Amino acid sequence: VSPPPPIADEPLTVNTGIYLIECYSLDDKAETFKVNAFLSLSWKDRRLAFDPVVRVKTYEPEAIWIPEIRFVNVENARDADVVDISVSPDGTVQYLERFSARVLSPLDFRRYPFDSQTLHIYLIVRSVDTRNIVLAVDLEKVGKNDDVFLTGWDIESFTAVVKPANFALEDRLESKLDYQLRISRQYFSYIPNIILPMLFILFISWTAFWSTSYEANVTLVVSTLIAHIAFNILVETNLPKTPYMTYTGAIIFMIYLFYFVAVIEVTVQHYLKVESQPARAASITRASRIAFPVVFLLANIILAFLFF
Amino acid sequence: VSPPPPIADEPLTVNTGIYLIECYSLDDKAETFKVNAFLSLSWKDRRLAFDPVVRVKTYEPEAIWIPEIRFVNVENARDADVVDISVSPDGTVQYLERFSARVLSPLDFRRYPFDSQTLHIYLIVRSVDTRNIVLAVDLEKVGKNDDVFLTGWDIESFTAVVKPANFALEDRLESKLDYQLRISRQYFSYIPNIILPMLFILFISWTAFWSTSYEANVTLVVSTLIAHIAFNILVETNLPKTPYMTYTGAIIFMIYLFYFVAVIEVTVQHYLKVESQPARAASITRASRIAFPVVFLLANIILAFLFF
Amino acid sequence: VSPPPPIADEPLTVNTGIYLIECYSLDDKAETFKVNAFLSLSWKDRRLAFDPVVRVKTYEPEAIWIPEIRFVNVENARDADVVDISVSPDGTVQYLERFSARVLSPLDFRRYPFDSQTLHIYLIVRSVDTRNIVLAVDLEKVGKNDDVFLTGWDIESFTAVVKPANFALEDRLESKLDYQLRISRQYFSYIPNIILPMLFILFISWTAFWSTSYEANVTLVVSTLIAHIAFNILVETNLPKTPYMTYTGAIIFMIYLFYFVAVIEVTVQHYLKVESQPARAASITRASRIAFPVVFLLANIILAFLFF
Amino acid sequence: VSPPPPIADEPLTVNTGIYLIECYSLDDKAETFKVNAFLSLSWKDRRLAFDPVVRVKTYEPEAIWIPEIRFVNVENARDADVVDISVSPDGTVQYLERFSARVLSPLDFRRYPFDSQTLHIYLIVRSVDTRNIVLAVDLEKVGKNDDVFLTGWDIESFTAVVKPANFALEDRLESKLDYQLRISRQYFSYIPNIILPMLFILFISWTAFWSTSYEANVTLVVSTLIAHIAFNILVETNLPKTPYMTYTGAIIFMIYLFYFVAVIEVTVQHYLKVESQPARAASITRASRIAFPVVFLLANIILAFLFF
Amino acid sequence: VSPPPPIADEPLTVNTGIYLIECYSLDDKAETFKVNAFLSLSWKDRRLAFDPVVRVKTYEPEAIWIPEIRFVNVENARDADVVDISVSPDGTVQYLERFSARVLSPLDFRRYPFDSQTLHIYLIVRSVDTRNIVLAVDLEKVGKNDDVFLTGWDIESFTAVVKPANFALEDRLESKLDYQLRISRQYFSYIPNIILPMLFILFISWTAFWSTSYEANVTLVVSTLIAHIAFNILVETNLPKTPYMTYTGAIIFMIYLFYFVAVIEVTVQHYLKVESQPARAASITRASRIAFPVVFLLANIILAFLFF
Repeated sequence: VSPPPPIADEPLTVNTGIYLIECYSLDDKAETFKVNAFLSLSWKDRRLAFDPVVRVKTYEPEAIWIPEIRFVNVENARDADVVDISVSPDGTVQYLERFSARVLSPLDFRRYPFDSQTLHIYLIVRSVDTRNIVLAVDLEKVGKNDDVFLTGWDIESFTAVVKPANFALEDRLESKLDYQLRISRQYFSYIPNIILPMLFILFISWTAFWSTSYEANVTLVVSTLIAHIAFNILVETNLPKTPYMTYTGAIIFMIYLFYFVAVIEVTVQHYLKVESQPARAASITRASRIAFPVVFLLANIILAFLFF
Repeated sequence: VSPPPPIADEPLTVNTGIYLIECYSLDDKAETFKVNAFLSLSWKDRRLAFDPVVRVKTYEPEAIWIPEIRFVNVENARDADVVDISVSPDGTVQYLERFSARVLSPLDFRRYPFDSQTLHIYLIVRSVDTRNIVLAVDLEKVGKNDDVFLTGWDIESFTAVVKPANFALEDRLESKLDYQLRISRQYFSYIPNIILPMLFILFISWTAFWSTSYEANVTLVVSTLIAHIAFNILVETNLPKTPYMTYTGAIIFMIYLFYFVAVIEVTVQHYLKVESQPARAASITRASRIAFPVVFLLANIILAFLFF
Repeated sequence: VSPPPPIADEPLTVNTGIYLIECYSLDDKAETFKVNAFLSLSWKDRRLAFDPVVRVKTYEPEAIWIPEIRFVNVENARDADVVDISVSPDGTVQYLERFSARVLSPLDFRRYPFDSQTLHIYLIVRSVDTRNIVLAVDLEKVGKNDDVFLTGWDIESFTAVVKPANFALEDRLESKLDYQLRISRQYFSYIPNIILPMLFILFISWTAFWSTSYEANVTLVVSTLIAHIAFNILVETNLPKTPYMTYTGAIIFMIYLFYFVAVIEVTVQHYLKVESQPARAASITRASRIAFPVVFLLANIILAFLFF
Repeated sequence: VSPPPPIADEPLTVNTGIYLIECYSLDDKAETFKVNAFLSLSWKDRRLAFDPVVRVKTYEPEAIWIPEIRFVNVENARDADVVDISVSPDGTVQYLERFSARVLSPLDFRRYPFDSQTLHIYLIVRSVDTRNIVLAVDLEKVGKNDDVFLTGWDIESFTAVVKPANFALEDRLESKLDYQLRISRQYFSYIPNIILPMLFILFISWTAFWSTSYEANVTLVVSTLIAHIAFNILVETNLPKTPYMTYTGAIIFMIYLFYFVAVIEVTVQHYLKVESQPARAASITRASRIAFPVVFLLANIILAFLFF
Repeated sequence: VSPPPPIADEPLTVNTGIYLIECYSLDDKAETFKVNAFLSLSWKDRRLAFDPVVRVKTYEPEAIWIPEIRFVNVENARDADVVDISVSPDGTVQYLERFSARVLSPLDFRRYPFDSQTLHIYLIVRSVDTRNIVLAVDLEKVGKNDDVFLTGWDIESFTAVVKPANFALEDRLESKLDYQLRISRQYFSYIPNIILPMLFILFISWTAFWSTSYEANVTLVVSTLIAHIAFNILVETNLPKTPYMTYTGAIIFMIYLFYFVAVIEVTVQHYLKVESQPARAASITRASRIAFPVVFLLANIILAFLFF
């Protein structure tokens, strides 16, 4: 079946939209999120006018020519299924189908608990006799209401824009259509799960500055280092790979450095106290009591400024 | 093959049911549970009357028109197989098939050991010449007897109701059918596996309030913190992702906070006892002995009230 | 192709069997074990008699009607392939095929190291003109010789019985065929891997009853608790989910309780010894030396009686 | 298409071979290794003689009859693709295809770092008019050159032999063909990764025999037990399931037993030294210094003899 | 459809290229990386000349003969889809398709944080009437712009060369085409995540050379060994299998050896200090203070020289 003949006044501007249904899978490490949503198309063509002698008409999927719409960014062609084709008697085709696919949106965990991500879908079509203006979207058919699913994100925006980019070959003048879904993580879940316990263990380490027993100080600091490594093991099963950097990955390095400095300070204090310099050891101890929380706050503020 | 012609008195009300067979897979993190069950349809159509010149008749799956029934919430179209079609001589079609699919029911682990979940299946059909009343269910063909499988849930209810909701496009007046399976976790397995050992380790930590040795107190409290983090590592392999909150996830935070407060109290007691205030240190120690279990019980009751 | 016409004396009793080849995959958590075995069918039909003017005849899989045999309990229809069809000149069809599928047998880890499981396969067929007696098995074509594979089980029995159970719809009088494979775990591998080291760590904890140093006692008991949690982490990667209970899962809880009681006893002994009651502390210590192994043996015997 | 007619002098002896390309996947726990290799067949048939009026001829895969060659041991039928069919003018067919499949070779980790395994492939064919002698292999077309891939094995032998074994039904006289690939692990990688650090931690434990401090001895031995359990956790992610036994799995049990005996010795020494028997305690301590390395060497030699 | 007839002057030299789109999956342990890219072909053939009585022409994928191009190194045949065929009126075919497949490039983690890898793609074609010169590449259609994806690599080179290698059978004179993509890891992410914390824990261990307390020294060194094993557990989830060797895997062994030597030195110092040799113990202690960092630097330089 060939596309309907044009009037040559303008290329066939097919209206398209995608109503999200279930963006269920979020493979952060694989940078692939899997969705099973619905896509709706509406375009003008010659059909049953029924002005003389209705309500709605429905043909078969293999009868009417449907424009070939494909996603640039998928592991494989979308697992789709034609749901409802409406040949409106005023004259148009309304083709609604249900597709499921992996979308291949590269997440960016530069600021992991407080990240704002943008899922991307790129639409392309082929040209047979004339170009296509598929990017014309009514912005009314798109949108998922909500569900409290394993996706703990809050949806901010669903902008859809025409972004003509350079193709792999660029043989034709085809322009892809951009669906950008900007979402924000609900970070409250992570404050008592990844952030607060780490600070608690760090403060347990710091409680070694109010003690004079070198052996108890060593127990506190090194057992706290072990506890922090174990808690990092616990946390990193939740975190993605992140082979570049992270805000919460630099706080962990800061905490490692602070354990190192705490060990150094405890050793220095004990060396001074054994070398018969109790006054200097006490001065260093009190300075550490004041300084370690202060330096930690300063480092956290500096890291927040660097990342945010 | 076209649907049988109607009398125009009422739309074709096809009776449907699903008899659960094996809801074997429960991917909590993926929020997908996989089932391989049977679906039965019964509807009126013209066929062999056999009033003159039986028992049962059976046609081929590709011969009789079967209504297109699809699931709203699946990763892919159900992997089905026609099992038995019965063209009853009194006149009807009884189409029983075996399908297997992922159902995409978002679990809700707000109260993980004591959760009551509701698995959801949505049914939709297409319209060719007249609407359909598929939601008419006899409620007799549905139901799985039981099996002591890896599913440790106790089935409470299997309500099936007609829930006309807004579709993605809502071009037609199609109404989906709701299958809701309300089940409850058997929580007894978790009391001696996730709950009691954590309390045992916490009480081991608290046994540091009956001691005067600061170094032994530090050993108890910090080694117990390490043990609690290791036990949390052990537990979280069983738990799902839960990127929002949890009842058992807030008890863990409470236990972390209690370890922090225990360390603070031990340090305060040692500081007072070294600063030549044994009376105040002993008073704080006895108050802690009384208070820590009491505050833990109060916090647990408050959390239970907040979550239940 | 239609089934061969009957004599109406008796329904077509097709003989069936399955010769196991490789039951390679055992997904205990998923409760699915994957096998790639052979199935053989033998039944009477009209064919080349060759009494006048052999040895064997072979037709094409798409030529002869083969009864539709399906498995009740599979994720998807078996990935089969026709291997050899023998139209014996005396008159019969011998259809041997190689199928691979997941079998969906729910394991039961109530007694994990010493469990005896029963893998189940259910066979069903469709009826076109007359019923079928597929359950008639010669019990001679079934059976795998052996292999020392990743399956560490010892095969006990391969009983095959006719078990007419209620179907999902029960429209026809079809009766399924039961293949039950009863196997037993070789538990010797687990005694030096899951059982003996746990007892060794527990006894290391108990060696704190032969000491008077409270701080060394705390080190022994709490570091042993940490070691036991780490060993439980090591073990549970081997174990399945078991969301209900386990014999080896209740021994772990008993060991947790014994660590708790050991900490309590050590704290009581130190409190008495500090409160100037060395005689009572020594009496409690000696009683603990005698009692802890005795109570552990009694608890283990009680648990064995409860589970076995 | 039917097989070419025979001369009845001998059955059609088709020459076969498989040239390994990428045996990339080695799922030790699943006992399945996945390979994507090439298979070549050569057999005599009537074709273009071209003695009057060449170089080579090529037909279509669906035109020439190719013998049905299947693998006994695969999860599913090989994912193959016809690559090159050469109808040599002297008269023969040379059919080379690229197949990828899981091979289902049960590994045997009785001696894990020093194991020598034998990957197995079984070939079977069907008979239509005459038997087949497929087992006739030239042994020249087989073989992979090499690659330094994730397979850290050194290939020893590629023996291919005719092994007529009892089939599942044995209706015909078909004989399978055996491809056995004997390979050996490069064990050097494991000496500094699984073996040497464990010995280092054990010796750290033994350094408690040169000390008189019971509390420091307890710290050494029990913290070393914790370290050994953590290192076992680290190692076992690399190791397969091994539900039967292992050489490196019995060394771990020996090390657990040695930690138990070390704790027992330390407790005995402290009990004697507290009970006012310093001479006996020192004698036991020196005997332990001499004996523990000696007994460990003896146990390792005994285990090596038992396993090798 | 047959390939277009040749002029016999030269074999059909089809120009080919692949424009990378998403090399998203990098299964280091499996040694398979999955890409969904575009491939473009351009070749001369007889078609619409349109010199008398254009712009572009497009046929159907099943109409024009397209050369059979296959990848030597894939798990399965590429999941491709024809995108755009351009029959240029000057006379040529430009066939652009989108394929997704696993590429089977064996990574080489001899120097894990600082590795430079070379992903390999091998192209082969079949011969029907004449040979092919597919290796003729314009080097202009290839190339991915960039994306900050889960791939943390920096692309260095995209060399494409003709590498005629020995085939599995080498029946024809076919020559494969080599696509080599040389990339380099961005190692900065790993310095504060795998390298610096390990050094921090090692230095914490070394702080035991500035102390005289044997029990505190044991606490430092053995608790630091536990911390290092836990951190190795944390790191190895990121690392691949590496069953041969590694630069970062030999630093870990060096650190294990240094913990062993630190324990030995502490034990020697305590033995000398107890055996009434404080001068020798102090001399060994100071020599260790100087030597351990020096020997560690020397060992690291030696390892870097050996690996780089």
